[PDB]
Amino acid sequence: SMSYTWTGALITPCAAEESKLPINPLSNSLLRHHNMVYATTSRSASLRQKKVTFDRLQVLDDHYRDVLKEMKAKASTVKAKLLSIEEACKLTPPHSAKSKFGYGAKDVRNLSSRAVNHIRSVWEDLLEDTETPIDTTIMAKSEVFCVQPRKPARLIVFPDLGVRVCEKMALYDVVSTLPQAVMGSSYGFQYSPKQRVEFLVNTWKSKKCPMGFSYDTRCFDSTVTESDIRVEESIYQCCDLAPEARQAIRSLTERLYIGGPLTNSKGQNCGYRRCRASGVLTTSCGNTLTCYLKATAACRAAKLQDCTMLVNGDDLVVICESAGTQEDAAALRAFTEAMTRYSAPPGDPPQPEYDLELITSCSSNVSVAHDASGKRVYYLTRDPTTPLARAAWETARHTPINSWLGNIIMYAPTLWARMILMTHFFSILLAQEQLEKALDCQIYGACYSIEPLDLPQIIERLHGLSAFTLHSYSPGEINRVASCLRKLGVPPLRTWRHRARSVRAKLLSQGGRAATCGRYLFNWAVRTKLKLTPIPAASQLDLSGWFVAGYSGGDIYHS
Ligand SMILES: Cc1ccc(S(=O)(=O)Nc2cc(Oc3ccccc3)ccc2C(=O)O)cc1
Repeated sequence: SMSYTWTGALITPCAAEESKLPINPLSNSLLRHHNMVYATTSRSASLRQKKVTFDRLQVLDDHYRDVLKEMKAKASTVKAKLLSIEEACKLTPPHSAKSKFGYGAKDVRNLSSRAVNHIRSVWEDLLEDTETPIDTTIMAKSEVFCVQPRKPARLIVFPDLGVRVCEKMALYDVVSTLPQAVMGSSYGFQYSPKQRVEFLVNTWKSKKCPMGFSYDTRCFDSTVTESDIRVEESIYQCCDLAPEARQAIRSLTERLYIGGPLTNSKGQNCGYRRCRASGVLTTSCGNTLTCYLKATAACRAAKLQDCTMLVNGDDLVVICESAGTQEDAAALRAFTEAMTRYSAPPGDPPQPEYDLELITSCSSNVSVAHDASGKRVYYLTRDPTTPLARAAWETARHTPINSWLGNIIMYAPTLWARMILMTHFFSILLAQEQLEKALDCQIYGACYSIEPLDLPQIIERLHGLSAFTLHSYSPGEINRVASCLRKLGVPPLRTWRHRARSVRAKLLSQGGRAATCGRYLFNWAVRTKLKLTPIPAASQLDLSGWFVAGYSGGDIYHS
């Protein structure tokens, strides 16, 4: 059926939308071509709607059913707990959209009488009503990019805060444990960026003659069918669940996940949805399962040999045994046809890759540099354009989420993050005197509050001490960065080194943790290096919960 139906009423903004980069003094030292940086607005909502609206086509076969059964089996071992209203409330971010029933985030987190009473009635209701389509709000997402040689805004659909908390109660544990129990080493969110690289590299080497590819499904969420969503629930239903939760899952499936009415910021009727909503708890888990499910079966239909999957929401990368160039290309083409029948048509057609570094999955790619010792070391990098366009924007305006702090944690090893992000942001903090101030940032969707002064410990635990000494990056990685800095108008190496060296001295003089950030973060800047020994604090970090599951659009905060 139609992924969407439109009444005519427009997708409205809930306040003035900023589309241009504010000519600012701190933004300019970072990037000069400020006219190349823009933020999507509801003004392009009509373009997106036209792209994500279509009639889906789905034909299921034996391979599909076979993989589903296999998945159902591993799911069968799972035992979901069910969170109490309190637990689910602690998971609610402080900046989470308030409810239309008289309360907001704060209240929820504070367990106020009015917050809990309503949330309880919404749950009681989920247990009693198994049919009434739950109302959702559709808004145009505001994201930052760099004009290309512009993207329409993304459309987000989320339910009320009351409903969001009940989802946590009945499905948090499910979406946190089932993917791994079901997909194994294929579930990409269980890995830290260093662990993701390792998995890719080890998998690449386990092949006599490796052949890999990334698969980009054209607007994946709209391709998800009502059938896919019930198949997804049937996987959840294999779990040992409390009666209240099993019913809650049954009700949420029919009343929210499979579809529902759409309302704009103005309380107007926008239309209907019959595909995946981006703003619910099961979106990441559901997408990962569905992509994995169809892909695994697509591989068997196409005769691809010994496939290894790595799934992250709707992002997928496969690595298998080559059967030669012709054969690989035909096999790949047969794969896309199987996927197209399973209702997951490609956006960018897929191309076979015989070199690990040229494979972009999760917007990233594996690459290689060298540690002080001269030894090779693989790390995860990515074109810096978007992270840089966003660093500029987050430097000019106050934003709930600091993508830059995220990008620095996830890409600490990369040449661009060490030379640009760390230098630009550490110098700024010093000036405003806020090196202590904790900042929120997201990792695989989950919200986290992080103290800038802890970056060193964080980086060593996640990437190893090498992230402080990598040098001699690849000629491929160097070009990409260079040609990007030119595009955006970012100062050259010399300028950043000079800036870094000053940021460093200023830090070292302060001593304490600041002295530590200086010593390790900017050791690449000075000639007279400093033996970088293991940071004590790092052996006392619990970064476990950081890499367990995906939560994008799931309204998750990890206090
Ligand atoms: C974090 C970082 C680490 C080492 C260095 S370096 O000055 O020791 N060497 C390099 C300096 C570069 O300068 C740039 C050239 C073009 C675009 C951006 C940077 C590029 C690559 C390397 C290297 O080690 O291979 C600079 C920044």
